[PDB]
Amino acid sequence: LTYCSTRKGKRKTVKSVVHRFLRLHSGLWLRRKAGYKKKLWKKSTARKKRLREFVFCSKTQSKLLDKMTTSFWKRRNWYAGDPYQMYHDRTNLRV
Amino acid sequence: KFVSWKSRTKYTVKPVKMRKSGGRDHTGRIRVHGIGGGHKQNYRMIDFLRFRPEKEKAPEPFEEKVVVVRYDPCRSADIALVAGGSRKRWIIATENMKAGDTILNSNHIGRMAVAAQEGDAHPLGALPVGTLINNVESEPGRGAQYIRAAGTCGVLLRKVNGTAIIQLPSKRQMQVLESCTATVGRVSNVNHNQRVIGKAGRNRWLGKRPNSGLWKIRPLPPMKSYV
Amino acid sequence: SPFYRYGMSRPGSIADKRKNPPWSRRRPVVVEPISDEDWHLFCGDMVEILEGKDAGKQGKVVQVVRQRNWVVLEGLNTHYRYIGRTKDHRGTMIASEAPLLHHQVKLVDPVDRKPTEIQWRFTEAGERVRVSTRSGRIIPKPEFPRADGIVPETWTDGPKDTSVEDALERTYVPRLKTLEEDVMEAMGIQETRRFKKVYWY
Amino acid sequence: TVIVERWWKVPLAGEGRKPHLHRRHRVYKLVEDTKHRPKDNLELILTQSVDEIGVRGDLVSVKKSVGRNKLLSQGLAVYASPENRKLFEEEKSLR
Amino acid sequence: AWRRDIFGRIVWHKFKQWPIPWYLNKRYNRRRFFAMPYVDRFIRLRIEKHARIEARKRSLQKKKEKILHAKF
Amino acid sequence: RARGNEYQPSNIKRKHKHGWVRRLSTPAGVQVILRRMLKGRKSLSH
Amino acid sequence: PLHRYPVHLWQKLRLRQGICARLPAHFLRSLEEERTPTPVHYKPHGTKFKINPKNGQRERVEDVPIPVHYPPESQQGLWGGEGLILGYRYANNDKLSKRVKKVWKPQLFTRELYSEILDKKFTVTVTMRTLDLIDEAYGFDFYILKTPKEDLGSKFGMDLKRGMLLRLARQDPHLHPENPERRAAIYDKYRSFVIPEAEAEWVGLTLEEALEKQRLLEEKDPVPLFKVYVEELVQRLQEQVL
Amino acid sequence: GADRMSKWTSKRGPRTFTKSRGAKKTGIYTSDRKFVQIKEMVPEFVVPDLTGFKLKPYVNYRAPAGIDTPLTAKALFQETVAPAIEKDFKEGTFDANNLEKYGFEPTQEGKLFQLYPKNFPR
RNA sequence: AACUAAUCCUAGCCCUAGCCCUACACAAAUAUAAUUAUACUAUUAUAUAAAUCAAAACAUUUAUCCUACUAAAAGUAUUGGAGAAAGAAAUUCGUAAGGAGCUAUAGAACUAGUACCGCAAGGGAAAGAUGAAAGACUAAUUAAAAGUAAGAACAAGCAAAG
RNA sequence: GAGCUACCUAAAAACAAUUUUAUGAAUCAACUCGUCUAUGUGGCAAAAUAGUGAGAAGAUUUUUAGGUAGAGGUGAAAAGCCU
RNA sequence: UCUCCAGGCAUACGCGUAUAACAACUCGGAUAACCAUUGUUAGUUAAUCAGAAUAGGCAAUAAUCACACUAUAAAUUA
RNA sequence: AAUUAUAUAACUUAUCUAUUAUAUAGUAUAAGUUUGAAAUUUCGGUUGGGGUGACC
Ligand SMILES: [Mg+2]
Ligand SMILES: [Mg+2]
Ligand SMILES: [Mg+2]
Ligand SMILES: [Mg+2]
Ligand SMILES: [Mg+2]
Ligand SMILES: [Mg+2]
Ligand SMILES: [Mg+2]
Ligand SMILES: [Mg+2]
Ligand SMILES: [Mg+2]
Ligand SMILES: [Mg+2]
Ligand SMILES: [Mg+2]
Ligand SMILES: [Mg+2]
Ligand SMILES: [Mg+2]
Ligand SMILES: [Mg+2]
Ligand SMILES: [Mg+2]
Ligand SMILES: [Mg+2]
Ligand SMILES: [Mg+2]
Ligand SMILES: [Mg+2]
Ligand SMILES: [Mg+2]
Ligand SMILES: [Mg+2]
Ligand SMILES: [Mg+2]
Ligand SMILES: [Mg+2]
Repeated sequence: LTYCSTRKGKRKTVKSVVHRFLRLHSGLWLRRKAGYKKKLWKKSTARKKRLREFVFCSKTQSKLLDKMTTSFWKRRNWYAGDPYQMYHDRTNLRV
Repeated sequence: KFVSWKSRTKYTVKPVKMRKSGGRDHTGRIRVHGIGGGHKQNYRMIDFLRFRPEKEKAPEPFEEKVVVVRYDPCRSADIALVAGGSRKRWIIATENMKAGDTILNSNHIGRMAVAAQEGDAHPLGALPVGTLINNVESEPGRGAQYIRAAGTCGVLLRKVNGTAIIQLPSKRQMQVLESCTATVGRVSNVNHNQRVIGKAGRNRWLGKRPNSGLWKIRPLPPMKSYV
Repeated sequence: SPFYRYGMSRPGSIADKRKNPPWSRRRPVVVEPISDEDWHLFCGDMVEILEGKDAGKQGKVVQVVRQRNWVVLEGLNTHYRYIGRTKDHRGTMIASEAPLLHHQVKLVDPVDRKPTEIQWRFTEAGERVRVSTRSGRIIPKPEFPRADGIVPETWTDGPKDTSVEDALERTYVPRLKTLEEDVMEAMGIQETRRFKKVYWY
Repeated sequence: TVIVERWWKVPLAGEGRKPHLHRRHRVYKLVEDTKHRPKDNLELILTQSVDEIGVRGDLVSVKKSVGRNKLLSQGLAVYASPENRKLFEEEKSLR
Repeated sequence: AWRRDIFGRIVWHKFKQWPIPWYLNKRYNRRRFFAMPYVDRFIRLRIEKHARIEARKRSLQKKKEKILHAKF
Repeated sequence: RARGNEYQPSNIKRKHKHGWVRRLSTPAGVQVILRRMLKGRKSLSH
Repeated sequence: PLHRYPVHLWQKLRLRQGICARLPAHFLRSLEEERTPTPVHYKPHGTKFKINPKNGQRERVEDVPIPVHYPPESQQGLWGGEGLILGYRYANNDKLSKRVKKVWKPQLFTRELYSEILDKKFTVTVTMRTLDLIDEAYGFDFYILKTPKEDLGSKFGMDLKRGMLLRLARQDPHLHPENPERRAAIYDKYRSFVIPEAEAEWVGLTLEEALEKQRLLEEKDPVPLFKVYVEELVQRLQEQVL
Repeated sequence: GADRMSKWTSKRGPRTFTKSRGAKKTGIYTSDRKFVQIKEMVPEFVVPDLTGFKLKPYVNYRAPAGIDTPLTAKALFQETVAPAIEKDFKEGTFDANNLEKYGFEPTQEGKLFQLYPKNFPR
């Protein structure tokens, strides 16, 4: 990671995270399942269904991704007609 | 700082002092190995253009008188001082040249064959097929460059139209115009190949440093399991 | 040299070359710089000691070390020492004067002897003269014997000394001729040859 | 001439600035070599009558090598500039 | 004349007497009154070196007057 | 053999190898002098 | 410490002090101005905007000229802006192969060219591009006169321009002598490029050549102060007499 | 181990190395190594007659020194040239061409002692 | 009851601010084996910075190095063995002599590019201390370091502890 | 950086006596080299001393000035030498 | 004066005042005497020793006591 | 060994000249191919230690 850049003196985002994961404003991260486009002919129908899903990340994985990206990727984005509009907040969470 | 010693513009019969190279070039680096030291030598300016008419004289056959046949440190053959008119010039000596002999230098291209006497310079057209010749020039006026070593004689195999074929000492056939001038006979010191050096010091007298003590068909793919 | 310290002994004397050797690196003395115009004390001027052992006693200046802002008064600020001490003999006791800084003394009005501060101002002729700050008055420049010991009035020239009138005789006649040409004409030298061309470069 | 193209993108520098180049911007590839382009013909107005081309004043299209080497150097033809066109056109009309 | 030497400095050159013109003398033509471009860096280094000395010199005088004013 | 006496003095050799005229012969040698002048050396060359 | 001015401004400050200041104002403008040569070794972008294919959005584009090395041998000929491209290539045209030093060289020919204004034939080292430029300019004389210094890029070419401009400026009767009619035609053909005599003299001069010219013009031996004082005395005496 | 700091003189180096101590040449070396001294090249000391000379090395301390007024071209011109030109101008016998009449020299060439470039020693 | 020693304060230096410069100083000598008064033998930079290093190896690649106004747009668009990393622009904003620095192993290497080392390129030190006055005889101050002296030792031992 | 060392270029030097012959012959000095043993091992010496030895008119040895330079030079190859 | 040892004198190269006298007795010589050390003053003398005009024309025949004598590695501005 | 290789050498197509009836010559350059003087980089693991094997 670049912690202090030569030109701007800031941290830098790792653009490998930006191209693989989606961050919900609450703090969660979504990802795909590795291998979901590979050798589908020899995979069982149940296995393929599991692969197609969007899945959450663990606490430590989320902690790592937060370190690898900057604040701009953590802001609240007001997109019209967003399909993740309802998933940016947690409800009935006591914990 | 290497300035070549070959800086004399004008011909003279006085021996000229030579500076040795050592196998190195003007850069100062060895370009040929095995040359170094030896005896000090003087260069006698040889003249290989046999038919050179004297200054302010007509271009026709002339004759010259052999003063002495001498040893030359700078070549295998031996040299003969020849005088004619008011001019003295060093030349290469044939096998049988002696002092007091007379040798002709002919420009005339004999329409018929001219009897060949060793030591005389005649155009190849004049000479008959088969005559042993030496000091052959590639092109008329160039000067002799081939068959200039000791006892080395080439044959004149053929003459057709304006050109002739010469068998060089290496058995390599060369072709030249019949106008080119070739001396008749062998080149003298025929026994040079019989000389024996005897001791390692003798080569170090001739400027020959000792040899260094340091002591390819790629197979085609189809034939690599048999190498 | 930046480290040469000025002392009571004259520069270049045997004592000075021992007090200030080439290898000495003593700490600089801090001197309040005083302009050549501002400085107003001169040899032979009577001054009064404002403070010290002899405060209130008027004296005559006899030496000035301007680099140290020192004025030395004859017979005042005196301590005692032995001069000419030898192994066999003690020497002679004498009173030796010590330097006094300018701010520890003041000049004295001639007619009324008091420590009058003075100010520099020009005159009708234009010559710069000291004037008393109070009781405005001309304090004349005193006359002091020459340091080398030469008194011009008593001086009588011996051999090898040009006489006055001869030194003041005017013989120069302005003309557009160099010293070289004048001497040759006067001495009658003749030269008709001329130098060949020279390419200066 | 030889025309080259950089392998690496050069960031924009702005209106009144010059881009700072790096060692990687010195790597080039060959877009085109003008030597191998199809060669256009040269148009000249003759000032004389020369065999196999035409009479004085005509307009012809000839290989550049022929035009420079012989016609223009020898004075047989003149450059078919608009000014030259007008002069020779007037002569033909009067003729 | 004012001339620039091979080290890039400007120096007054005092002429000498010769019996032949300058374009014919071969000992004079070996002397060079120009500097090649590889001297440009050294020209800047002299200016910067001199600027440092003068800046130090000004700074010291300012400090010395502070000592005087405190003392007097 | 005993080493340490690799220096066999010769004024002709010395002035030819490291002298003023030698240093000025090539541009690299001129820059040798320029460095030493900038450093302040009392001896620019032999 | 710091320099007062940035190092890039030093050349401008040098032109503005000393004998450089006394140089002609018009000559300094040529020295001061910097103009990019017409593109030769790269294709310029036709527009100032393009549509990025990957993301399908409009993005600005700029032209960055290739660095080209001009050997001093080129200054003795007429290369039409061409030079040496000193660069690197990727072996096999894949960036995952080794990076290899590459030099692209112009094809140089020797050609003889005739100048009407000078009435002389020169033998010049030339590129096929240079010949094309002359053809587009409808004459060798037009090529030199039309092409600017940056495009011309040759000290030999610039000297030709000064001679041609000086020839036209003075209407020198040294051209095709004994034929005023033939001469008149040549001067008339190139009348568009006529400029004042004073300006034409300083065309194509380098800074060093210009400085020597200026030093020669103002070089003068001192006035013997005998004359100077004599002038003053006479003026004072004459004024008193008045 | 050679000494880089001491001056290079003819005492140092081999016999072949020789160089002068600053004495001016007085002759020429011809071929076959013959030295030919030239009489004109040898300086001549022009000494005046000091008999009856009133000036001695030192001066009276009683003699007043004078105010320094270093000579200037104006002062030289006024003392020497002004009297003639002024009188001549009143007489009207004046022109720019005849400045030589008052002592002006257009050129220094041909003079034994030239003021520039100087061709004589002190 | 003292030897070796110790104490010391300013020589200068450091970072900024400000500022284009016009310091390039007698005679003579000097590019010849420099510093040698005159002929001989004439005189002239450089084609792309590389590698280390980072990528936990290395082989495309690796900020600054290889400068073009500040703050923001923005570590965003983009670029990349799409890895390590790299990274804009449109656009907007912008009127101005000092020290919570050093004080002789510190601060400049500097008392000096000297001494000295090296054939050469090159490397490169150490140190000073009276007082107002030395035309007052060059002072004082300190059980104070290790080391010694004054004053060798006296069965038995991590040398002390009870 | 080739004042050491490797090789080279140019200009110079040295070799008595004795026997063979007519010599990279013999005995053996000067000179060159460094076989074997002892001493020495911060030594006299960062390779020496004392003895004993090999060559000693030659591919000998020595002197002076010049040349070849590190991606290189030189090498009767020891991966030797290039302060 | 005696006892004993057996590379010395010049020049080249190099070094650069170590030269000589006096006065000193700290430092230097691995100790003393005395000085090679410190300070002061002096010194090395050259027409023979040593160093530092132009343009053309032309050269066959070593050295070694140079005769005899052979030879081979073929060998000095007039 | 992998990756390269306007070191030299060769050919081929252009480019530029000469000629010629289309044609054979050459060539201050570009693009290929062949040759390889060189250049850069590397030396997986487990196995009293070394052959081979093997194994991951
Ligand atoms: Mg072998
Ligand atoms: Mg912007
Ligand atoms: Mg050594
Ligand atoms: Mg030696
Ligand atoms: Mg790495
Ligand atoms: Mg790399
Ligand atoms: Mg310090
Ligand atoms: Mg220090
Ligand atoms: Mg103690
Ligand atoms: Mg006990
Ligand atoms: Mg040598
Ligand atoms: Mg013998
Ligand atoms: Mg023998
Ligand atoms: Mg023996
Ligand atoms: Mg034997
Ligand atoms: Mg050997
Ligand atoms: Mg071996
Ligand atoms: Mg070594
Ligand atoms: Mg003595
Ligand atoms: Mg004594
Ligand atoms: Mg002494
Ligand atoms: Mg002599």
